[PDB]
Amino acid sequence: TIPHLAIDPFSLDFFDDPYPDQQTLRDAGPVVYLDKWNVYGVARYAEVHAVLNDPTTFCSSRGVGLSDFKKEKPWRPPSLILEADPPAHTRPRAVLSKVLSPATMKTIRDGFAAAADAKVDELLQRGCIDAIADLAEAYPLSVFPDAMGLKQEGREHLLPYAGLVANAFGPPNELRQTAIERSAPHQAYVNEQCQRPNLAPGGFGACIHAFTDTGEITPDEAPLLVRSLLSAGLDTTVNGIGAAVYCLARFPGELQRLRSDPTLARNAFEEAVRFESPVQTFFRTTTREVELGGAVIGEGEKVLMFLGSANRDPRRWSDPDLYDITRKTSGHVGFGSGVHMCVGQLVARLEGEVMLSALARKVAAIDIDGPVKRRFNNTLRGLESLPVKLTPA
Ligand code: HEM
Ligand SMILES: CC(C)(C)c1ccc(C(=O)O)cc1
Ligand SMILES: [Cl-]
Repeated sequence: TIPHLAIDPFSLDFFDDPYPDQQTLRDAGPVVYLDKWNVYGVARYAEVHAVLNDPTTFCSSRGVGLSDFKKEKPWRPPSLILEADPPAHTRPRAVLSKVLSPATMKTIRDGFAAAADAKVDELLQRGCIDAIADLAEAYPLSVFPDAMGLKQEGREHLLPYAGLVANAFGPPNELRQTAIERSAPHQAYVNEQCQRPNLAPGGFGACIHAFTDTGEITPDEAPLLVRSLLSAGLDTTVNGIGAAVYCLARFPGELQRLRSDPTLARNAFEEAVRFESPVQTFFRTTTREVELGGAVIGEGEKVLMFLGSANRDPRRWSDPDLYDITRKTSGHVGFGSGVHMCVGQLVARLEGEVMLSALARKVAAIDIDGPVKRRFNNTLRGLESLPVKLTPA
């Protein structure tokens, strides 16, 4: 009844161009079986949204990667938030929510905005820059580690550790094996910065440790909640801002619209998150036998959700393959959906908005003037290099 497919969603050819295979996955049926990894797959918006919003059936505590924590050891201690289910997930969630609160965004918005304007000004003095290393990487590296309260030394470990985490979600292919192989120094740095003495006052990390007396989390839970922000707080933002520049570079009509109205900067970033989906895929594990789209899925089965495919499903989106900065983007699953929907999305959207705002006000043109290089990762979509020439406004 369920179609079986040999498509490997974690192969280099798939990363290089996932969109044809994703239509094949969507049109084959609401639920597919991927013989390559012995998992169920859902690529349409409706089923992906349903799975995300049924955490009791499709749990996260047995792992959101291919590996079933009931069968294998996790490569690192489980995240108290990403790899946890209600009720154990609830209170660590509320703490990270209050740490990354609207009140916290108001305190850091000016500094994030000025750093974005200063970076775009610095890049316009060079002209021909690499939009990944000199922009998508440089700007979040200039605001987020300081906002965490991180020390200067060892920041070179932050992006490698994040790429390691995203790769460890994948199957045991060479990407995952090699990442875990080179992991030990990145782990040691990250875990050490999670301790309370190493987090400067006022920052996100010190605020997490300060939330350990309210009855929501204990002091021994604080280091791993800090680890969550050090795992997730940089890499997806880099790929997201890199996606927006990429989109604005390929669609000059939208850049001209964004210049004419800079208030579109926030939705311009949101549409880039839908269009490129920095987080392509995630797993769930069935806790019971369940019926999903006419398919009966037994207990203990891994279910792979194609978030990026769900954000391009024509059953849900009009002209899904077009970058439209005025699109009604509400409902896209680039940040997830339901109880696990990104708790740090206010930080990502703030960085993305103030960056596109700076580009909208200071840049006249963004032209690709060099070979574009893709970054391959088991979970994330993003570029390794984006050579652009920036024309000042
Ligand atoms: C463009 C930027 C980002 C994207 C596309 C993104 C994507 C996602 C997605 C899809 C999820 C859902 C995972 C799931 O359902 O299993 C998630 C959760 C999460 N994100 Fe983000 N994220 C971004 C930025 C951030 C930032 C800036 C932070 C922290 C400062 C962060 C921290 C987290 C955490 C802790 C979770 C787990 C929440 C939970 O399990 O309840 N993310 N993210
Ligand atoms: C941004 C993604 C979804 C990849 C993420 C979220 C949370 C964690 C964690 O460590 O809790 C790690 C990664
Ligand atoms: Cl680790």
